[PDB]
Amino acid sequence: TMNITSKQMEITPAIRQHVADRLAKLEKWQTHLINPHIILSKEPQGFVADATINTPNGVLVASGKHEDMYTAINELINKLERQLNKLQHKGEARRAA
Amino acid sequence: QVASGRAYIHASYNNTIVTITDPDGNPITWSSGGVIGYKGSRKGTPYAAQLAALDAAKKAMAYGMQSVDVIVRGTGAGREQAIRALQASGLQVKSIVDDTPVPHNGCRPKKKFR
Amino acid sequence: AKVKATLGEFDLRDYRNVEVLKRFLSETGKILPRRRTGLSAKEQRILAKTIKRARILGLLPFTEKLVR
Amino acid sequence: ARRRRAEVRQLQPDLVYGDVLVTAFINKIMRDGKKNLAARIFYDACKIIQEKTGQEPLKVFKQAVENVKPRMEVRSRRVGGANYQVPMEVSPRRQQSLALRWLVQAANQRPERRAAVRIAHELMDAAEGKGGAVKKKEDVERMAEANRAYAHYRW
RNA sequence: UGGGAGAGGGUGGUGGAAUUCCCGGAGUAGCGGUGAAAUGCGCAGAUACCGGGAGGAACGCCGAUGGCGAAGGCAGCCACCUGGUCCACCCGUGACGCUGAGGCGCGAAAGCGUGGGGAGCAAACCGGAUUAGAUACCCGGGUAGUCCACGCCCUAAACGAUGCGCGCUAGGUCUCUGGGUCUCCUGGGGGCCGAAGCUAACGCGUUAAGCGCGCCGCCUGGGGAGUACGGCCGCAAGGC
Ligand SMILES: [Mg+2]
Ligand SMILES: [Mg+2]
Ligand SMILES: [Mg+2]
Ligand SMILES: [Mg+2]
Ligand SMILES: [Mg+2]
Ligand SMILES: [Mg+2]
Ligand SMILES: [Mg+2]
Ligand SMILES: [Mg+2]
Ligand SMILES: [Mg+2]
Ligand SMILES: [Mg+2]
Ligand SMILES: [Mg+2]
Ligand SMILES: [Mg+2]
Ligand SMILES: [Mg+2]
Ligand SMILES: [Mg+2]
Ligand SMILES: [Mg+2]
Ligand SMILES: [Mg+2]
Ligand SMILES: [Mg+2]
Ligand SMILES: [Mg+2]
Ligand SMILES: [Mg+2]
Ligand SMILES: [Mg+2]
Ligand SMILES: [Mg+2]
Ligand SMILES: [Mg+2]
Ligand SMILES: [Mg+2]
Ligand SMILES: [Mg+2]
Ligand SMILES: [Mg+2]
Ligand SMILES: [Mg+2]
Ligand SMILES: [Mg+2]
Ligand SMILES: [Mg+2]
Ligand SMILES: [Mg+2]
Ligand SMILES: [Mg+2]
Ligand SMILES: [Mg+2]
Ligand SMILES: [Mg+2]
Ligand SMILES: [Mg+2]
Ligand SMILES: [Mg+2]
Ligand SMILES: [Mg+2]
Ligand SMILES: [Mg+2]
Ligand SMILES: [Mg+2]
Ligand SMILES: [Mg+2]
Ligand SMILES: [Mg+2]
Ligand SMILES: [Mg+2]
Ligand SMILES: [Mg+2]
Repeated sequence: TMNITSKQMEITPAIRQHVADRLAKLEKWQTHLINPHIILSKEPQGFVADATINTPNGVLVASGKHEDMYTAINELINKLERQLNKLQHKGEARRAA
Repeated sequence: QVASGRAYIHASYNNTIVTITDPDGNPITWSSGGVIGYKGSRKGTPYAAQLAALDAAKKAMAYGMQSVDVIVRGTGAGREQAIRALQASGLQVKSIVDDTPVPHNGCRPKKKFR
Repeated sequence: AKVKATLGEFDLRDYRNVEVLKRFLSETGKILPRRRTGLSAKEQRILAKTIKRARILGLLPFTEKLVR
Repeated sequence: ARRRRAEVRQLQPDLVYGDVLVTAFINKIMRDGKKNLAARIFYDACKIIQEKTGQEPLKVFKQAVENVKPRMEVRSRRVGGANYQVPMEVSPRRQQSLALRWLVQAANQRPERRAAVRIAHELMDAAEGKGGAVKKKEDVERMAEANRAYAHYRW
C-alpha cells in the first residue's frame, strides 16, 4: 500500500491524504501501482516531492521542486504521468514492420 | 474425369489459394490456407501454401488428374513454396508461367499502396 | 550481349520491321533499357516510339507471360 | 554469454558404472550439495529396478533417457505485435539436460513415499514410454509440431 | 535562308493492361483484412478459374542525376492547328535597346455556378479495431469531389525560400541537344567539384550568393495580425 515520508518536517493527516488524492490521478492508466512511496522535504529554495513507484511494466521515479509545496506535489504528478504513459504506450511503437 | 489440366496459384500477402482446372479452364477442385485448417495471418505463410497446394493436388489426382500446367499470380510469401509442393505432389508440371496481373497505370490504388 | 551490336544497319523509324524490333523486347514483352539495347539517348527515343506504334498495329505485343 | 560460447564442463565418471551420464543424473538428484545421499538414492533405485525387472539398471536408465529426449521444441520470439512460439531443433546437450531434469521432476511428482523408489519407477515407466517425463516430451513435441507454420521465423 | 530536339499549347480520333459491375460456365467452404483481430462478404453458392459484355479513369516497360515551358505545369499512339527555343550561313535593318509604378493576360490543388459523367479512389459520415480514452493513426463501408464542357475563384513551402538584362573573373568531371577540320574543337541547356573572390557560418562559385552598371519589387524587433476599420474584387467560400 501507499507510504509517505516527511523528511525534517511535520505534516498533517490532511496533507498526507491530499497526496493520496493527487496520486490517484495515476489510476487513470489502469495498471497496478505497486508500493508507491512519496517523500516530502524542504530545501532552502522550496519544497521537494520525490516518488518511486513500480508498475508491472516498470518504475516511476521522479521529483518536483517549487516554492510552493502543493505546486511541487503537482509537478511531481506530471512527471509521473508522463513517465507512466510512456511506459504504457512505448510497446505499441513498433507493430510494423 | 480428365488426365491433364491447369493449376492456378493465387498468392497474396494474406493467403494462398490454389484451384485446379480442366484443360478448357473450368475448376475441378481448389484449396487454400483456410481449407487446410488455419485462420488469421497464418494463412499467409509458406507452410500454409504447402498444405494448400498438396490438398489441392491430392483431391485432383483422385479425379484422375496427372499432368498440370502451373499458373502463378501474386507475389505472396507462400508462392514459391506452393510451386515446390505441386512438383512434389505426384503431378507432372509441364510448365510454370507467371501471369500476375499488373496495370499499365490504371485505377488509383487504395491509400495503403501510395 | 548488347542488342545494337548483334544486328546490321537497320531503320530505327521502321515500325513494320517486326523481325528487327522484336529483339528489343524483354521476354516479358517490355521495351528493353538502354543498358541492354546499347542505344544512345537520341536513338532509344526513336525506338520506343516506333515499337509503340507497332504494338498498335498488332505486330508487337503489349505484354507476354513469363515462362520458366 | 556476450563474448564467446560457453564450454560444457566434463563430468567425472561414476564409480559404479564409470558413466558420464549416471553422474549428471545423480547431480540432478542432489539437493543442498548432499551428493552421497544423491548416489545412495540412485543406486538404491537400481537395486529396485534390478529386483522388480530382471535386467540392467544401466541399460534401463539409458533408455528412459533416450525416450525423454525432446527432438524439437518451441522457443518464443516476438514478431510485430504477437509473441509467436517458434519451432526449433534441440541441441543434444540441451536434450540431455531436459531429459535428466524432467526424469527427476516427473519422479518427484510420484506418490510412492521414498526418494529411491520413485526414481526407480520413473525410469522403468520411461524406458517403456510411460510417465510424466515422457508426457513432458510429447507435450513439448506436439507443441512444436502444431507451430510448424512459423518454422521459417527461426534464428 | 537552311536546318534541329523536346511530356511546350489547343482540337479531333484511337490502342492495350488493370479494377469494378453484369451475363454464361465450372466449382465448394470459406474469402478478406491486420502487428494480431474484428466489422464486412459467403451454402440465397462467395473467394480462386474460364468465356462474353458494360463503363470510367490513368497510360506500365521506354523513364533518366532525361526533356519542354515565363511560371502554374506538361507523359500510351495518331493527324491537324499553334508557341517558345537552339544551331549554321555571316545575307538584310542600322541602337530599332534594358527594365518596367499602373493596366492586361496566364496561374497547382481545394473550392463555387450550370449541365454532363462516375470504374477506382475518397473529405464528411457509419461501423470494426487499437487504446486509460481514441471524434485519429490501422480495417470494412461511403457522399461530395476527383473526370468533361463552359463560366468563376486567384491561393500556395506558386521554392532555387535566390527579380530581369548586360559586361567581366581558373579549371576538372558527368549529361541533353546542335554545328565542325567529328582524336578533339565550338554553341545552347541540365547536374556535380572546385580558382580567385564572397560569406555570420552553413555554404555560393561562368547556372554566383564573386566583381560591376541599369531598372523594378521588397525589409526595418517579437507578439497582437495578415487581425480590425475603410476601399476594391468575388455567387459564396473568401481574395487584395
Ligand atoms: Mg533525488
Ligand atoms: Mg511475467
Ligand atoms: Mg490472412
Ligand atoms: Mg515435468
Ligand atoms: Mg457467376
Ligand atoms: Mg442449397
Ligand atoms: Mg472474365
Ligand atoms: Mg551582314
Ligand atoms: Mg520586360
Ligand atoms: Mg503589374
Ligand atoms: Mg487556378
Ligand atoms: Mg480543380
Ligand atoms: Mg473541386
Ligand atoms: Mg463542380
Ligand atoms: Mg468511428
Ligand atoms: Mg470503440
Ligand atoms: Mg474510425
Ligand atoms: Mg477508410
Ligand atoms: Mg473503399
Ligand atoms: Mg460505389
Ligand atoms: Mg455541390
Ligand atoms: Mg460545399
Ligand atoms: Mg522545389
Ligand atoms: Mg527556375
Ligand atoms: Mg514569398
Ligand atoms: Mg521585377
Ligand atoms: Mg538585387
Ligand atoms: Mg556538344
Ligand atoms: Mg556533331
Ligand atoms: Mg529549361
Ligand atoms: Mg555547360
Ligand atoms: Mg532535371
Ligand atoms: Mg559546389
Ligand atoms: Mg579559397
Ligand atoms: Mg564550369
Ligand atoms: Mg549573403
Ligand atoms: Mg511589430
Ligand atoms: Mg483579409
Ligand atoms: Mg489568407
Ligand atoms: Mg472589410
Ligand atoms: Mg501576396
